[PDB]
Amino acid sequence: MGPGFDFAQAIMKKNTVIARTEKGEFTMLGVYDRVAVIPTHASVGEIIYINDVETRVLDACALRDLTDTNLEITIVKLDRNQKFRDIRHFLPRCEDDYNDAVLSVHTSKFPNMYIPVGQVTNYGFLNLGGTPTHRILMYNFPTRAGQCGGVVTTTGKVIGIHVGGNGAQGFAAMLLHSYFTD
Ligand SMILES: CCS(=O)(=O)N1CCC(C(=O)O)CC1
Repeated sequence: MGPGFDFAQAIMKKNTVIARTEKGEFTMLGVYDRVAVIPTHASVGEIIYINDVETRVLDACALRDLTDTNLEITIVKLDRNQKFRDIRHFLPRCEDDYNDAVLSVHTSKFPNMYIPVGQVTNYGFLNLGGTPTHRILMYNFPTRAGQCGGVVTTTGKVIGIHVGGNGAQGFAAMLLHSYFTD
């Protein structure tokens, strides 16, 4: 509808796949080469389905901060025959607050879904499903089951992936440039 939705669509159309684990179907963001991200509660194993194709997992790392606190991000390297467009230059370098974000989802249940979530707070600590979690972003939208893995963008920046909600607020794990150096 406007330039926020423009940037979100550009990310969805080239840098997302549908990931399926034994815990469900997730929006999955491809970042560069064969490297993608998914919420850690997806419980990625040795095999994952990517757009309904059986795919070997070459590596999966559940990220934690240097206090050994959950970040709710798993970085997955896929045995895929095709690379992602490199979008690492759209990742923030530091923790921050944002205005006018969009949450974008693409699954069998919710194809081509875009939600203007408005202002995003650097919330920090969250007890997420009983697990102490850091680097949480919060937005005042009543997000629902089916949206985990959704991509949070502003114009020009990919800032997080949706990991949970409390019925009135939604929560995303931050993406930082430093997670994807090589
Ligand atoms: C109003 C422009 S924008 O922020 O939506 N956007 C800039 C270039 C983006 C890209 O390189 O993919 C997609 C479009």
